[PDB]
Amino acid sequence: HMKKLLVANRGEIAVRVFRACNELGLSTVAVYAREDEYSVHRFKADESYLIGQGKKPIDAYLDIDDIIRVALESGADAIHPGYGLLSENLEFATKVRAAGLVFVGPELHHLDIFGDKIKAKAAADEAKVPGIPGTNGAVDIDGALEFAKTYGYPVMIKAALGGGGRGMRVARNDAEMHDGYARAKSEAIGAFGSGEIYVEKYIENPKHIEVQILGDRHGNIIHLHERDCSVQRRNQKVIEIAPAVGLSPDFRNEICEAAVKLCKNVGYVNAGTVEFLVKDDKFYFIEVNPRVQVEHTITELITGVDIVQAQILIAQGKDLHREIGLPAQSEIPLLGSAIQCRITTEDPQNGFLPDTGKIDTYRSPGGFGIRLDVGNAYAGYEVTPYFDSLLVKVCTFANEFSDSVRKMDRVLHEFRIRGVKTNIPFLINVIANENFTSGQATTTFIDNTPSLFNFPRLRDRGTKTLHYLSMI
Amino acid sequence: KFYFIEVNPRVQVEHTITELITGVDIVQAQILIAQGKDLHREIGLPAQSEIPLLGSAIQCRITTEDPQNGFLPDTGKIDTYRSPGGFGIRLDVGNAYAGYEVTPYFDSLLVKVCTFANEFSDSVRKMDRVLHEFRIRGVKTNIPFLINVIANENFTSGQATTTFIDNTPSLFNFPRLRDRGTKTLHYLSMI
Amino acid sequence: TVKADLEQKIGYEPGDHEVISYIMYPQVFLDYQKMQREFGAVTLLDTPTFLHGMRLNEKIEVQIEKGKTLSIRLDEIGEPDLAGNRVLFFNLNGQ
Amino acid sequence: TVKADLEQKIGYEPGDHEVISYIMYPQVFLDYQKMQREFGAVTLLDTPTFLHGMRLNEKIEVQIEKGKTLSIRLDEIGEPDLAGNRVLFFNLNGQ
Ligand SMILES: CC(=O)SCCNC(=O)CCNC(=O)[C@H](O)C(C)(C)COP(=O)(O)OP(=O)(O)OC[C@H]1O[C@@H](n2cnc3c(N)ncnc32)[C@H](O)[C@@H]1OP(=O)(O)O
Ligand SMILES: CC(=O)SCCNC(=O)CCNC(=O)[C@H](O)C(C)(C)COP(=O)(O)OP(=O)(O)OC[C@H]1O[C@@H](n2cnc3c(N)ncnc32)[C@H](O)[C@@H]1OP(=O)(O)O
Ligand SMILES: Nc1ncnc2c1ncn2[C@@H]1O[C@H](COP(=O)(O)OP(=O)(O)O)[C@@H](O)[C@H]1O
Ligand SMILES: [Mg+2]
Repeated sequence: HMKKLLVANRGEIAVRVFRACNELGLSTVAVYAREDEYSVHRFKADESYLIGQGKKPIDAYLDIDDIIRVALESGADAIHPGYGLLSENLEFATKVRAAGLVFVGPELHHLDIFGDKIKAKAAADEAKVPGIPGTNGAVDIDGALEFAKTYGYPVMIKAALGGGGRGMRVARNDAEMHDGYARAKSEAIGAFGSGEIYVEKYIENPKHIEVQILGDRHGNIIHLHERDCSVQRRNQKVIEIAPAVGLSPDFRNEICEAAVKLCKNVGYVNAGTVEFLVKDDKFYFIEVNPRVQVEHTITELITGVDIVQAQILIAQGKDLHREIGLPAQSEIPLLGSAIQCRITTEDPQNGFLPDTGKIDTYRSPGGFGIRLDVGNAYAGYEVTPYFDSLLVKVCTFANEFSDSVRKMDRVLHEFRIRGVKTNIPFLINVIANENFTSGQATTTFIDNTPSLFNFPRLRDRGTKTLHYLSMI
Repeated sequence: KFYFIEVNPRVQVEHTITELITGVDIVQAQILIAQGKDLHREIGLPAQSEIPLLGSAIQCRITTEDPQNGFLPDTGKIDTYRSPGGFGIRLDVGNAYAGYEVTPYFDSLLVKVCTFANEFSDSVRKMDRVLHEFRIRGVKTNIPFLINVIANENFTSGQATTTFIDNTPSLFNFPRLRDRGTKTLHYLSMI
Repeated sequence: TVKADLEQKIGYEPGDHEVISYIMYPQVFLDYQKMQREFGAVTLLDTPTFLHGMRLNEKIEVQIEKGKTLSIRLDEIGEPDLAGNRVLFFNLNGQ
Repeated sequence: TVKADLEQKIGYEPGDHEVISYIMYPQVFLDYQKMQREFGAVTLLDTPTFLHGMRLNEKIEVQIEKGKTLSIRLDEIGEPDLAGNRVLFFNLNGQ
């Protein structure tokens, strides 16, 4: 009944959904902006259409009416939002479902519940999963001071709508509480507008185990396995490892069972993840992303499952354990350990600012246990500042975590991207660290290790020789 | 009734599928054995009864043999190369980059791509997607022949024999491919 | 018989109109089919692009299908070699 | 003090010979280090390639290291654009 799918996204995720649809036998429709006319995902689909004419490309990709019109004109049946652009927008999903098109995502009430941190916190408190001690919701300066007076320091200011180190910052004492609350309210009314704000009890050196959740409308809800995104630089995920090798198996099972029981109580459908803050055998619910993750590839590698393909099959209305054919919860395999590094144009010698320019040299590493999800990183590609800084993400999987570390080191040394400055030496430094290899990395590991910023000089004797030859 | 034929005393071309289904790096184990180490104590391989079997893996070799020319190897420049990626895909490329001049001295192999999945049907679908995603222009490849072999019902069932190829004349019916990029570029350059 | 001859001469089974046009113009239809196999469907280009080709550092968009648009850009025209074959450096679909 | 100044000026720890060369020729050593960071070790090229550069369709082999031999071939020299930057189409290591 569904024979054509549209992807309202760009880059790596669009080609990932294109590959999943071509494996499933569906036709693919792509959307792109004028500044994204040279992107790889435009030419990887059967049909491509220009959206958001006359607008900036970021707002062009958020044009709900233009995407809806393209999906209706092209004859598409389903719409996959991917992640990061419209996969958590309630209005876009509501318009897609009201226009007669299938939305490859959770239902509208799921988006309403998990799109705000206050409502998600209330649902988790109803669900009897151990949350984190915080305030009752939108609190002012005096309400934030009452939390410090009753519970006790340290604390942390967090917005109820921000995401990715944007509306959250640390707080220690009374005056900087006022300064941070004022700056957070200013950033909320500036970037987003009409956003709430709370203050919660801070935890020293936690971990960031995430549990991937799959579920169809027939009532079957399954967790695939856990992850470990604890390697964070200023609350931004850098390296994600799955499964959490630094944790006990029974504790990981408890975390996964808590996540699947929360999703069963809510009644979750399609793909989604639950984040937990782990510190000394105490996990705390912090968020649910109603999305497919960028770091879902390591879960795909360790569980042997296709998350995007199962997502589209669930959106088709198929049964999880009968029509998709997925095994039962107790029979889900945990084979090996997988490590994902996301190579971006953030130059670590320039304060991790994104770099732009032409990519005059690209060479991807193959071999055993290597999986590549390349975005727009081919030779001759002109990097634009409008979009994300990601070039290519690469995942290495092996039976032993040390073998995965060695494979990732070989891949990072085999990668050759020239013309733009990348964070490959930073990834090499984090990989070579002894704290990462054991698996006991916390979210403060990057900011408390100045040894990761000592990058050795590279000769680069080919580019300079060619430059001298051209000059002469 | 199984019958012995011969023993190849080397690492073979198709060791990639064994690497994928067992999770054991064959070349690394070979080098470590040549170092004099132990299989189950220094290399760290598990016991024989505990060796995993992680689904089914399929490997085909993409060569410069043209199926419309009696599978004779083709030579020339490689105008386009676009290696597919994604979940469950492993590529062992040789010399197949863009602008590479194919010489008739060496082997016809360009790229050795493999697909692995829990089910054999999923591996077949992944390999079909990979074969349709591969773009090698300038030289003629056996990709349509591989697509025809993959799409056959005997291969997907898994009961293919040694005489399966020679008794299937329907595998040589290749559809016409209208490369509207290369022809348009050729006409534009000509004018 | 002429339908079978046309099918064995063009490599695929023709329709009624192709057979009729082969009857009316035998050599002209064969030349048209040969240039169709060589240069492709040149009917989709713009008229100045069809006639005068391409300019240096020029971008064109060719609609080959519904939803398919070729982004052709010419970057360099090479010098002719000893064999008389120039090399043109194109940018088809960004690559 | 001059060793620390040279270390912070060039970004790496210098030897005794580098320090004693910087003392006698302050500006000349800094210019040499700037050309070292820009063009690299140009002492490994042969003298005609060092002086006159490269020719059209000319293949050279540069041994930057024992076992490492670069294969450089110049294919085309592009026309200068409005900004004045020519584009040179090289074939380094076959690519
Ligand atoms: C196959 C694998 O597992 S890769 C693991 C890492 N080992 C290698 O890559 C072996 C090749 N070695 C190298 O490329 C360099 O020594 C590296 C790894 C230090 C790269 O760092 P760089 O300083 O930027 O490269 P370097 O200046 O030393 O060499 C210049 C170029 O010569 C090339 N080169 C490298 N080895 C050789 C060789 N034996 N012959 C000719 N060219 C070579 C490299 O590709 C290198 O990159 P480039 O062409 O894009 O410019
Ligand atoms: C992500 C995946 O899984 S891709 C799997 C393969 N399927 C697709 O790529 C869908 C798009 N279709 C195609 O690329 C091809 O037409 C195929 C696969 C049907 C094969 O047909 P071919 O005869 O070999 O090539 P064709 O001339 O018809 O394609 C037109 C050209 O425009 C490109 N193109 C393809 N789709 C689009 C598009 N939506 N917009 C612009 N250009 C496109 C093609 O890459 C091709 O250029 P190429 O010679 O470098 O390959
Ligand atoms: N109370 C806390 N104690 C310590 N670290 C925290 C706390 N709250 C958030 N963080 C850190 O800030 C990041 C914010 O994550 P989260 O709010 O769950 O998602 P998002 O960043 O998308 O809003 C987390 O990765 C976590 O490491
Ligand atoms: Mg989060």
